[PDB]
Amino acid sequence: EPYPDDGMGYGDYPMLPNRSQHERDPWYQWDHSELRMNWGEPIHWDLDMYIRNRVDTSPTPV
Amino acid sequence: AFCAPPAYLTHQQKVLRLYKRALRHLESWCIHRDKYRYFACLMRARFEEHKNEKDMMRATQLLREAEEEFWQNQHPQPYIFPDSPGGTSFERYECYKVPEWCLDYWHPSEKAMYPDYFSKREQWKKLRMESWDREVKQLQEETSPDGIMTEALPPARREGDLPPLWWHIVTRPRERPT
Amino acid sequence: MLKIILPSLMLLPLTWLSSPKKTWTNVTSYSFLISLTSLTLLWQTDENYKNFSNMFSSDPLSTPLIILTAWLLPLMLMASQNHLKKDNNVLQKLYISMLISLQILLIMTFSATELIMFYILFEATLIPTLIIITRWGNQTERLNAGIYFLFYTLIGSIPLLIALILIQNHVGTLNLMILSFTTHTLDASWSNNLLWLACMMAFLIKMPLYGVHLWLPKAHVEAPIAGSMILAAILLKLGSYGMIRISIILDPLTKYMAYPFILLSLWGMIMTSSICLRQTDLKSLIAYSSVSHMALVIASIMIQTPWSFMGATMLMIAHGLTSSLLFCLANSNYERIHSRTMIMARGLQMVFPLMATWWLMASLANLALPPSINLMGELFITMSLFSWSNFTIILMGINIIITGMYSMYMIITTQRGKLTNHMINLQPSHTRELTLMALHMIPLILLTTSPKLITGLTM
Amino acid sequence: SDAPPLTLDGIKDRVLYVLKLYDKIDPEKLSVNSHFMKDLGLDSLDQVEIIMAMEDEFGFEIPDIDAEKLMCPQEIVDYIADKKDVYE
Amino acid sequence: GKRLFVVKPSLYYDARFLRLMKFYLMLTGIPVIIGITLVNIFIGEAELAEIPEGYIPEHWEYYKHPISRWIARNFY
Amino acid sequence: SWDKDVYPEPPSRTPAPSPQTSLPNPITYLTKAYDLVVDWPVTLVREFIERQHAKNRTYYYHRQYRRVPDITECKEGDVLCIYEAEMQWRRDFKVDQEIMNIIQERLKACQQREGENYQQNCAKELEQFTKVTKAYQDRYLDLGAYYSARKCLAKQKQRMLEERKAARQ
Amino acid sequence: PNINRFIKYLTLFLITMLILTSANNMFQLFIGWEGVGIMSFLLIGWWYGRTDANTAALQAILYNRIGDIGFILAMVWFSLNMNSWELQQIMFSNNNDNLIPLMGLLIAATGKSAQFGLHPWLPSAMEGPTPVSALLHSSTMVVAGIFLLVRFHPLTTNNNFILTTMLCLGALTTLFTAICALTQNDIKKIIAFSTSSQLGLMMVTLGMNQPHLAFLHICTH
Amino acid sequence: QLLREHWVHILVPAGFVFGCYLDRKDDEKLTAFRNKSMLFQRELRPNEEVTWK
Amino acid sequence: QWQEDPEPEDENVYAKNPDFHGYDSDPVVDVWNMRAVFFFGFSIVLVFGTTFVAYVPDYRMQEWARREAERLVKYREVNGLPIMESNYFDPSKIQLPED
Amino acid sequence: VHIQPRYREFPQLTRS
Amino acid sequence: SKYKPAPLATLPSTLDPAEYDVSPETRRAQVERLSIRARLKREYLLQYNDPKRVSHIEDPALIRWTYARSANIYPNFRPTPKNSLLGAVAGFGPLIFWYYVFKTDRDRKERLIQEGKLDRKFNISY
Amino acid sequence: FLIALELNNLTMKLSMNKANPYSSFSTLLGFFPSIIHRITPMKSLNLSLKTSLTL
Ligand SMILES: CCCCCCCCCCCCCCCCCC(=O)OC[C@H](COP(=O)([O-])OCC[N+](C)(C)C)OC(=O)CCCCCCCCCCCCCCCCC
Ligand SMILES: CCCCCCCCCCCCCCCCCC(=O)OC[C@H](COP(=O)(O)OCCN)OC(=O)CCCCCCCCCCCCCCCCC
Ligand SMILES: CCCCCCCCCCCCCCCCCC(=O)OC[C@H](COP(=O)(O)OCCN)OC(=O)CCCCCCCCCCCCCCCCC
Ligand SMILES: CCCCCCCCCCCCCCCCCC(=O)OC[C@H](COP(=O)(O)OCCN)OC(=O)CCCCCCCCCCCCCCCCC
Repeated sequence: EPYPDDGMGYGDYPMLPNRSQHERDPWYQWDHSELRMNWGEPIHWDLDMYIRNRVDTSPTPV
Repeated sequence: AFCAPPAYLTHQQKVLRLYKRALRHLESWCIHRDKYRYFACLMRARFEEHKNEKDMMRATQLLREAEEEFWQNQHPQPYIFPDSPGGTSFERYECYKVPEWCLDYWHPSEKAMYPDYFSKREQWKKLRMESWDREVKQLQEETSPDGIMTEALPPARREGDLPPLWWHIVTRPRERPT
Repeated sequence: MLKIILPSLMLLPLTWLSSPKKTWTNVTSYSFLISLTSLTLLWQTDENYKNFSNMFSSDPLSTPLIILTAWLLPLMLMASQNHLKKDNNVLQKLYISMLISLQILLIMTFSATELIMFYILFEATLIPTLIIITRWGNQTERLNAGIYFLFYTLIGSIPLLIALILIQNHVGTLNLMILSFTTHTLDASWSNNLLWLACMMAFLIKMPLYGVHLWLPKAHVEAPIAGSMILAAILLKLGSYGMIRISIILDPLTKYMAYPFILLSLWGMIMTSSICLRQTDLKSLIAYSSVSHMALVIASIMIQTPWSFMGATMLMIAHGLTSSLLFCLANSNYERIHSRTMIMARGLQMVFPLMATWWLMASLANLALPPSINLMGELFITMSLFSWSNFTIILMGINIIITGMYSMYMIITTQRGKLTNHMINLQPSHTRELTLMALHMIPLILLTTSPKLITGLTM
Repeated sequence: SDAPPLTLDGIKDRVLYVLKLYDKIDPEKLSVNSHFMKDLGLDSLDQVEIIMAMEDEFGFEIPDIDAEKLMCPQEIVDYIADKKDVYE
Repeated sequence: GKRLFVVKPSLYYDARFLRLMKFYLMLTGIPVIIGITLVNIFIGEAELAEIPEGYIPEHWEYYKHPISRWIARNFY
Repeated sequence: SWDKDVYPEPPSRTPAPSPQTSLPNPITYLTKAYDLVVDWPVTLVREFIERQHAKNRTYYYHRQYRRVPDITECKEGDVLCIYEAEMQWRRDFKVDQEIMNIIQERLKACQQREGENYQQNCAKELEQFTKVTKAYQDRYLDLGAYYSARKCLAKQKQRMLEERKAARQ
Repeated sequence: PNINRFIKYLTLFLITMLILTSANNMFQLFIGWEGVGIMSFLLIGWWYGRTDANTAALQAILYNRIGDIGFILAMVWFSLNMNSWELQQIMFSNNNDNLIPLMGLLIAATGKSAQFGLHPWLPSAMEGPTPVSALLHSSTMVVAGIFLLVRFHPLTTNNNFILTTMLCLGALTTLFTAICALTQNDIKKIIAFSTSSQLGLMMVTLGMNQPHLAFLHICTH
Repeated sequence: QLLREHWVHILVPAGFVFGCYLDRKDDEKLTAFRNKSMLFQRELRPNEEVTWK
Repeated sequence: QWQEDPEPEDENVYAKNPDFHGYDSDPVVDVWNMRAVFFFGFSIVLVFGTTFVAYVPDYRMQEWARREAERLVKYREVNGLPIMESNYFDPSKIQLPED
Repeated sequence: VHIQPRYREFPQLTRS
Repeated sequence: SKYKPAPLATLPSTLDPAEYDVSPETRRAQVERLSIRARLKREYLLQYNDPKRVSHIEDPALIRWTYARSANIYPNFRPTPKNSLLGAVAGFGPLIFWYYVFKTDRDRKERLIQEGKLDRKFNISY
Repeated sequence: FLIALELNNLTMKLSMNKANPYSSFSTLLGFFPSIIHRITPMKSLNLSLKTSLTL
């Protein structure tokens, strides 16, 4: 699903869901272990915002 | 860790995962061992009471209600083992888990400091040389013509053969490298 | 000044007559001797200015720039030694000649006593940077980047030429000291306002000012390491020196024509620090950090406090050294992994401990660690800006916070964390590049030890 | 000094110790190759309890999918040895 | 016993660079530091004196340190 | 080497020791040991160094500049005497900077010497500092980065004109 | 493998802390301030393969940087109004309106001592090794802002608004940190919030005109 | 043959000597105010003919 | 497809020359260029030049201005003169305009 | 200094 | 007594209702996603465990991400009134805002100096 | 000391109790780390990328 054609330079880049890398399964041997991402899978537009050293979107107890 | 996740979690797997998570949060709340044993026996009794369900849509609804109750009554700080993700010792030694290919870049003097270990290292490298083509052929042969395939890998199918893609698993750094 | 210009000139026949197995050694050693000879301009035992001849002179502001250029030339050869090892001998000697031409023309540019000679040497220095970026750049965007850089700078520099010729016709000689002595006040008319803009916008493009800074990141990315050094460490400071030389004859209307450029500089260093936070290219991130630092230099030069001029001077020298060191570390990583991605190489602290140490000191100099000349420049610029207006401290604080954030984000995502174990083509270290980092970092320590050399004209 | 290293025999002895202490497993029919359902007659909840008992003894977490794969004490011991790098 | 190999990167090149850097720096500076210590122990250390009447001092004679006076006399 | 005419210091008034207790003073014991171990070899080395200095004694002089004509008697455009007056002004500016440093060191020394009585006994140092900073603000303030003898003269002329206009009424 | 590296890092932190403590002028105290902050960053991110450790070090750097902004504001104001960073000229500056530099020093002390608003960098900074936790975050670094306020206490005594907001901020942060400490499970986090609550007690004591009691509590704590 | 092999090593020192020579030529060219500055107007010593060369 | 050389792969330079110093492929030019950089970079520039800069005397007359400041303070304090006059220029030798 | 580890019993406390 | 998700606190994969009322097309979608994931993992594992490899492994996803974040923006940008207004406000409104702030402060300070009400008691290093 | 001793004995007592927002607030750090460390970096980096660089 691409970004809507609002003329912001996105184009055909997919709208990956706004989930950080913290929600990714930490018991899995990801190809990029720090990034918790595999090889060849699409990369979020805000990966540098959603890295584990940065903004977290994880579910909270309350 | 040593097994790849499937396409989806079955209902039985989800029930077991909910049971384990509920008992872990129960021990986080109870702290004391006798109290945890009492309330964990109560939780096991609840699961055994809801065990024998045949309609399975009522079972899915019961699972949804039970995990809703779990999210309402979960510990804000559940107990995490130190080596577990989110723990205290998690990824503590990744700074010491040096990959094995730097010994290829080691100086000949440093190689001469450890002669026997390095000789065993080229023995292992020669074994990898000899096994790579055979395991690539095995991977190409065992690939199904259909688009279905999982992340599982075949074993060695005859004598004198190694499992395909064995190098990164066998030669991984130790969890206590020093 | 001739005793520095002539042997640098004679470096070119040495380059073209040396053996192909001795050219790098001979030129590097003799250019180190050029820097040693250029160190004699610091013999200033009097308040008077070193006027060597009717054409060349040395100054408390011009001297550190000349010494910096003469010091960077052997470092330039060292950084250019590696990526030209598979290259033809004639093209290698041509590249060395281009760097030597940069060094010669920049010494004459900083030592010129005439603004028209300064302008001639200004885009006489523009030409070989174009040639270096366009020929020895790696990606396909080097041609576009050279076009952008050259035409921003030339559309800047043409009204400077018209303003210079008008000033020469109005006064008579355009000599720097004659202008400084018989400076006449301006009538604050529209002609004088447009003349002020004409003589300001060239150096504002070369700085670069915010809004017109777009040539710098692409030129720095698609440039080679020597082009990145020459740009980020000499050419922006050359625009700085141009504004400092030209601002003396622009009283009194600079006190209100300074207004849009100060605001542009403050908001632009905030903007570019934010871009440094959300930047995916290491060379682009260092380039935008350079844009923010030169925006601080704009703010100081335009508020025209003596403390601000000093802070601009020390920030010139400190930012040139630390930006050259940052581009060298980035280029070492680029020659390792053949990529410029910020996030691709992560755990280099493990494989390269000494290079990660150099990374750490370079970033600490970048984020203004005390008692370095970097922080002395930013702190004195802060003091002068707060004297100019008390509400500048908010923008300064936001800039410093995001500066620390992007420097530590650099360190964390390039050195710390788990190692990308798939990069098995990681050679340990070259003594050449480790020497390059050491020769970048030691003069920072020495100038921190003695900061009186780079204080500038005001004090 | 501290933290003595593990051994295959010690891991096997500790796993069989916990399984003997488990009330649903009689110690006379317990072996290292005894299956939890085929000849021990347990179920999935009992298996999860056994995994959590091993987890609480050895002070580290077996992940859920590997834990569901472990099904006899020999596989449990092999997993412990593989995870803690015990080779003798 | 039962000690195991520790996998480490090539520290040989970093150690060699540090050794060469220290060697060249000491090779040039230890004669310099020894000479500085000797000259400040023995000779120079010019003290402030009033200008005698009718005497025109040399430019280096306005400077304090012996090395500064020598450089000013020989090269400036 | 320094003189109390330009670095004034009141004479020290230390009290005589009157130890009421019978315990020995570890400070006095450690001080006597400190002299006997450290101060004697250090002063021996310094005496050897000083007699080597006396063996090779040299002299240097403090340079003095005669007064060139000031910029007020100096024609505009004639850049020779413009230059001479401007460098004389720059020299006097640097001298005034160091005078300010001297007064600031005097004020700091007064504050550290008085300690808790600095609000009363540093009245003379504070008054001298206030007078010299009023004079400095009258002569050199708000000149800008391109401060010069011409700019200083213009500021002084503006201040004199303002004072003359205020003195009419 | 890096026990010598650890020992050298602790020694460098001690040097920077002694510089910060014994410095006479604000530039030298500022050298000590950021040297302590940077060595805190390195010692928190000692286990540099840990993402949580790197994150905690980065946010410790962030809060210390906001404190640095407050310090820079105070330093610049004192340079412009008293021509020096020397504490003697500050003592002579005791007799005017010092609201802006006292606000800057208050912000700096809040950032360094982890009061309310800028608190959680300390319990995040617990991520590093225990001797780092003790020496850095328990005894020496956390009392640096309190120490700065003790240094500038003659200025502090003459401003009643500053004293009231110091007292209120200290009471709020010791209450909040004790509330947080009541239910934590990690023992290091519990005694870290104990450290922050005692720092709030010192901050209350500096809200009163009792700086020497605050320094006595610094040594005691 | 050493002078033939290492003749490239004299070009930069020759340029340095030439630059010093040209600085000396400029210095003796700009002598229109020698011993004529009002700051340094002094009577010539009998053992000298110029204040600076 | 147009004729074009294949993409080269960078080789492990340390494989054939374990004492590689970063300068040139063969060992002799590499080690001599290393020695030339070390001797001309640190030895006779970063130390000799540092000594020369350190022993430049009276740099922009800080020491002379200090001595002159002490002399002027002594003069004006033993003769009771003000330390600094309010006017740099003598008011008698300035001709102000009549209006 | 080194003592025998205990599996589930009370550890042998040294006198010091 | 219900958890409310947020952009910064998302809904859990066990509290969402989408995986309790499952569908065969969602099941086969998960199957095909696992198939693509396994194919990419197999390709990466072959390239990673290849001994004849003498370099790193290039990531086309990372290359695509860098190109999309850097070079594709201006070819794929079209001016709309929304982004025109956004660019105008984000490039000017802070500038006029800080212009008015600094202009008011400097005019007030200049006026206070002109009638002398502002006192610079020891301000000599401006 | 006495209040926390009797509270610890109550935790020793064999009864589960439903958690309250006071203990949730105390255990979850007062919600200041979660709330601030999620909303301020997200707004800062979102403003940076979406406005500054891109726009
Ligand atoms: C990189 C920046 C590019 C844009 C800004 C360019 C500079 C803008 C300010 C200067 C005006 C233009 C250059 C004139 C140079 C000489 C100035 C001067 O001497 O002024 C005093 C003079 C006046 O001289 P005067 O002082 O003798 O006035 C007469 C006074 N009396 C009668 C009392 C004696 O001003 C001019 O002559 C200015 C006329 C300029 C007309 C032509 C302008 C053409 C367009 C210029 C920009 C083109 C590039 C950018 C295009 C857009 C790109 C996106
Ligand atoms: C271990 C080896 C040690 C070798 C000795 C020490 C190193 C070399 C000296 C380093 C000096 C660093 C500082 C340079 C100061 C230059 C001063 C100067 O102005 O020199 C030009 C001067 C012009 O002469 P003139 O103006 O007429 O002065 C006569 C008196 N009125 O003309 C002269 O002064 C004459 C020329 C002599 C000074 C040349 C300085 C340039 C640098 C030379 C580097 C040489 C390195 C040799 C290495 C050999 C290795 C095998
Ligand atoms: C100017 C523009 C530059 C642009 C970039 C240039 C790049 C190329 C640079 C080439 C070399 C140029 C070096 C320039 C910096 C020189 C630093 C220096 O020596 O400064 C002098 C300073 C002495 O201080 P001073 O000048 O008096 O000023 C302070 C008082 N106002 O010295 C010092 O304070 C100390 C000197 C350095 C530190 C000492 C190093 C040697 C230590 C040896 C210790 C040995 C062991 C102990 C021995 C016994 C000690 C008792
Ligand atoms: C009674 C009176 C009461 C008064 C109360 C006053 C309260 C004032 C509060 C002022 C400070 C508020 C903002 C603080 C931001 C802190 C952001 C931060 O570092 O967050 C850390 C977070 C990850 O860390 P965390 O979530 O804690 O832990 C994860 C562990 N797995 O995320 C990260 O690590 C992200 C990495 C950094 C990303 C870039 C951040 C740039 C921030 C630029 C800010 C510019 C403006 C600053 C203004 C300061 C004003 C004081």
